[PDB]
Amino acid sequence: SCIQFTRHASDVLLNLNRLRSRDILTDVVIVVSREQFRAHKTVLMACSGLFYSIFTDQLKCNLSVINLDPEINPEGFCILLDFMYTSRLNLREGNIMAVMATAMYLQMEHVVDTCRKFIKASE
Amino acid sequence: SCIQFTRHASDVLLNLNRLRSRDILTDVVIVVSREQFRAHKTVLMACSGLFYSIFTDQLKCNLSVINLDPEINPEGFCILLDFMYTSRLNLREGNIMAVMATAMYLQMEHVVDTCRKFIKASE
Amino acid sequence: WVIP
Amino acid sequence: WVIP
Ligand SMILES: CSc1ncc(Cl)c(Nc2ccc3c(c2)CC(=O)N3)n1
Ligand SMILES: CSc1ncc(Cl)c(Nc2ccc3c(c2)CC(=O)N3)n1
Ligand SMILES: [Cl-]
Ligand SMILES: [Cl-]
Ligand SMILES: [Cl-]
Ligand SMILES: [Cl-]
Repeated sequence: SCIQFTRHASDVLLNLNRLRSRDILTDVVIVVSREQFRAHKTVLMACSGLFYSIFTDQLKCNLSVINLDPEINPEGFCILLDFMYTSRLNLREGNIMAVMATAMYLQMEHVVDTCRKFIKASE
Repeated sequence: SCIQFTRHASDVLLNLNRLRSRDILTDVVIVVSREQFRAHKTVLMACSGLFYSIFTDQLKCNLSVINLDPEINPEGFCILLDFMYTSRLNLREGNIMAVMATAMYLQMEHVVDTCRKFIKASE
Repeated sequence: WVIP
Repeated sequence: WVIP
């Protein structure tokens, strides 16, 4: 018999992004080919199968720094981190391959799906 | 020129609630008249003007335990904590006064608004 | 607010 | 996915 507030989840995510932009309560640095990205472990876990596995590990959950595979493109990661905090994906002809490869590695199934569909349309 | 994934914010919140239910990466205990509630500081801040003010304070941001005012009803708090993590509010004739008082104290403006409207309809 |  |  609950009532539901339609905009609540969007408002929560908008506020989490405001905390990220002001570097408030960020508890991890993600290192991608020397580029550094500050974020909230819980948001990373909520969006990515890879971060979910990393931060549920009894040793890695306590790490303040995570180094990604050197094949990961920092721009691809940046676009995906922005998507995690906003639901918006800046998908362009010039970045689609790097974004799809990064989403496959991060295990972000819905992003992988739209990249596959956009690539299939261009062939 | 971004594309947007409609269900992303809801999926993030659903995953944050799964982390809460399994007590994963919770970093604060909220004490309400001896009852204890574990939660994520970032989610509390994203939903409440009161928690936003508390955890942006340079001393309180480091506290692992927060004690609420003794007038706060634990059931009212529990209903609001569930709403924070799900967008669903269990508003009933028997709890509406405690829920509204708790939402006013927590500074959750949309919850206060619906409580005022439901109370006005019953008079 | 809606009936979910 | 939609055009926001
Ligand atoms: C599976 S239970 C669960 N519970 C809590 C969290 Cl934080 C979580 N995250 C997560 C797991 C897998 C995947 C994603 C997020 C996005 C994706 O495409 N795959 N999962
Ligand atoms: C105002 S900027 C901002 N930036 C980040 C966060 Cl985490 C935040 N939360 C917050 C502040 C006030 C209120 C709420 C959340 C819910 C409500 O009714 N009032 N606000
Ligand atoms: Cl470390
Ligand atoms: Cl995704
Ligand atoms: Cl403490
Ligand atoms: Cl609210």
